[PDB]
Amino acid sequence: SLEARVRDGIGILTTAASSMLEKFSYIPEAKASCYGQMERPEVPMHTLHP
Amino acid sequence: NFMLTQPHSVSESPGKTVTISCTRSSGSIASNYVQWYQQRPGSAPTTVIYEDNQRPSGVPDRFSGSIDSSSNSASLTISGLKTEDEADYYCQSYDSSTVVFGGGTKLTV
Amino acid sequence: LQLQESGPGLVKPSQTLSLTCTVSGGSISSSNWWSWVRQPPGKGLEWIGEIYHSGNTNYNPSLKSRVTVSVDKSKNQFSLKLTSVTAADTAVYYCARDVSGGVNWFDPWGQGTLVTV
Amino acid sequence: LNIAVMLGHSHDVTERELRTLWGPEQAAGLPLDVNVVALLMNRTDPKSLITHVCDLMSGARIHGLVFGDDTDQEAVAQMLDFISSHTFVPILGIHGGASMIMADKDPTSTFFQFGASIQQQATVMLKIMQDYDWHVFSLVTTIFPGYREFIS
Amino acid sequence: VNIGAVLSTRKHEQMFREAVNQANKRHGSWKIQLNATSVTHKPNAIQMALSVCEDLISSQVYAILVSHPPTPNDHFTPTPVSYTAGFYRIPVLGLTTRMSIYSDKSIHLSFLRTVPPYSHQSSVWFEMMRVYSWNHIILLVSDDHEGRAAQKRLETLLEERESKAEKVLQFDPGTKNVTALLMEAKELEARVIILSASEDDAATVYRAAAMLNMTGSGYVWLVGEREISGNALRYAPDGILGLQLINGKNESAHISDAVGVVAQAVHELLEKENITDPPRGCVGNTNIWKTGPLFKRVLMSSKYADGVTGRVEFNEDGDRKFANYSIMNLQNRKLVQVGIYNGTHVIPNDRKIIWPGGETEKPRGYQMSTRLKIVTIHQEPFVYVKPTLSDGTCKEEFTVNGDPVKKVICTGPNDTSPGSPRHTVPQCCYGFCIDLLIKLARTMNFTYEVHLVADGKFG
Repeated sequence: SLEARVRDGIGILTTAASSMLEKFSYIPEAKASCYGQMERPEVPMHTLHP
Repeated sequence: NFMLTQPHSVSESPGKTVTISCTRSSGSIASNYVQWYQQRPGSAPTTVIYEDNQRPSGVPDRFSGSIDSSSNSASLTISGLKTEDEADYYCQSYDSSTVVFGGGTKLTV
Repeated sequence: LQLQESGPGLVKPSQTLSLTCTVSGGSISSSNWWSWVRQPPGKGLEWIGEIYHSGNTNYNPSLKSRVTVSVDKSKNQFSLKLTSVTAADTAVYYCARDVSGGVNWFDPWGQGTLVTV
Repeated sequence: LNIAVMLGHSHDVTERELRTLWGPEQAAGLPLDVNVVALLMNRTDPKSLITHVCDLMSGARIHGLVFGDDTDQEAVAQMLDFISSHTFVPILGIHGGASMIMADKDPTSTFFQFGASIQQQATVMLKIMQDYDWHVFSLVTTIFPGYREFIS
Repeated sequence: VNIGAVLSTRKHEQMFREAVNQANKRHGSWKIQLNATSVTHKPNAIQMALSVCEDLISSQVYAILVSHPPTPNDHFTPTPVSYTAGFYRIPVLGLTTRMSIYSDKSIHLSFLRTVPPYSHQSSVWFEMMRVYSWNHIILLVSDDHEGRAAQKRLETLLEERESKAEKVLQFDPGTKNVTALLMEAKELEARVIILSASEDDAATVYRAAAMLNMTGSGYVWLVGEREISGNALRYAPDGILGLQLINGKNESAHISDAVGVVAQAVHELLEKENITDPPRGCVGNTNIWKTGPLFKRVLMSSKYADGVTGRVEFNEDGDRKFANYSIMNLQNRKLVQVGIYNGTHVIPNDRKIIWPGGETEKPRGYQMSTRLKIVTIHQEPFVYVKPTLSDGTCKEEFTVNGDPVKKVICTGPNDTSPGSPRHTVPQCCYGFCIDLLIKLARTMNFTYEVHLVADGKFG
């Protein structure tokens, strides 16, 4: 049921975040706003893709 | 097709440090590197520098080329001015269509 | 590997002028080219064209319909067949070798002539 | 952290407390502090979706999304991927709309689905056929997007 | 109707308006007529999509024309435009976007291109080796989508002749040292390279292979349309047979052809049984078109064989077929045309091709090598194996007739016991099989480099 799927998604996100924090905790903040003037996209490291 | 600018000339006292630069109008000097030719008066021109990094054997190390890659202006260094190097200096490059030369420049010591 | 241009002073107007060049100490049976940089007096330079040792040429697109360049290994010399010479042709013609390699860089040049009309 | 949630107002309509589901923990721990922001969208439209997503991103400074819709359009999945590409926020679909797996994403896109690729369906079919001892067959396929991968 | 478009600059918008005016003058509609609205490229990604959806479907458009700005991004406008235009299944038209990802009509539901994609040029490769007596290739490839697509297309097109490619070496994109792959490809027997990658990777591989004497005599290259442009035309060796396109960065002719095709299609479609109007508003209606797929189906099958860029004929997946490439050689850093491609044929011109090196011949695509590394095992009565002494030889024995036996230096392992790694001591092997090999090598005039196997199993 979707009630379990939402819990599973929140759990996987929380587990990934907690692992990253326990490893090299550098939690980046939000990406300002979707619309703006100009912003060069350059992620510092691979946040949670791998 | 484009054109390289060496306006008319340069002159300085002996022992100074001044050299003309090659400016490219269209495109950028990053792919087709330029060469500098020396033309003594009353004689056929002879090469002085090529690729701005390799030097013909026997030529003094006074000359040294460089590429700015910023405003499309290749530069040269002839520091250690003296009398015997009075000649004409030319800048030549090429592209996918033709090969072109500079205007001309004579140094006075 | 020394180049010498034949035509001493032929400056007849409204005709066909054909300077000829020969090379001593070098054989055209190589992987090089030969160019005919033209030097106007009191101004800059202007490349004309080049001919490979065997089959094909490469002229400047501007004056691409008035110059034909040929070579011959038997007599070991190359020459042009410039037609429709005008009053703007009063320039000394040279004869210079280049090196194929990976660069367009001319080898030791020729002596030059004094063909001005 | 701060994780947002979204729903399509399907037959699973509930309140904020019911949708939150968060208790003292999840299964065994994870003491990192999190919170759930419950939203609701009646109809899915490109302009409305963009506005909602990147106006919510300008508020609580979210760090994820569990967008699950109830409509039927692959363009919803494409829009979600495109939004994720230029925002650097991890998004993962769970139901209905963002649950049809697309062929290939962009090299710098973080958007993970929950369905099954064509390879898994093909291998399940082959396993069933081997199990029931049907070792002879002939597949017929009309021309349709992605039919080259299946035959190969 | 209310056909819109997205262009690059104001002058191109004026050209589009003039073209639509001329098209309407040629044929005038009954009551609805033909309008023309245009916008500009505002680079913000999200802002672009919002603006296009609002300003276009707010005006109830029928088809959108999108062009590629000269910014070296290769993705720009089409990716944001196509998703929004495919939500409602309205058909869009591409002008100068040659990327090979949009040819997969599963992510992009609605997209039509006027110029053939990169992968299609791979077909020309085959024709290049049709009339040249060439049937051995070691083609390189990148690792992005375009390289994999090109390799798959060439492999699936090479099965008609029942031939097979030699090696399919690939390198990771954006690398900095590709000497290993070139070293591996050097020790082979085929002399045709079909390198195809990005510009920076092309320059990197050119510089890496220049130091390996890979640009010598009898090494014919073959290079796509991307690896000779802007930057890679500086480091490339002489003799590469790069390709090109005739009607490339020429927006006027492409716009004229596109508007002609669109007008013909809309005039064909306007007479039908069931017709529905486009939705109004960027927001609101969330229901797809009921006539969109029919519009695409009737647009694809349009043999509008009269224009300014030649016959326009589409294909099954929504591309342009029957293009006209101009084969182009590189002689002394001066590109010159040396051929013509007109469709399933090649017509050589009156110019002599100069191959890498500088020979004027037809370099062969094969080499015999004649090294013949040979594997063998120690059975018992066929191939004896005995350890060698510290003298560079094995021994010197005799027979009943006093004829000395024949021995060879044997490169095998010494790890019979499990766990211990192989020592690769050069032991000695001789016997029946070795003598047969000696006689065979003497007869056929070649050489052997006998060496044992590692595992020691019959296979």
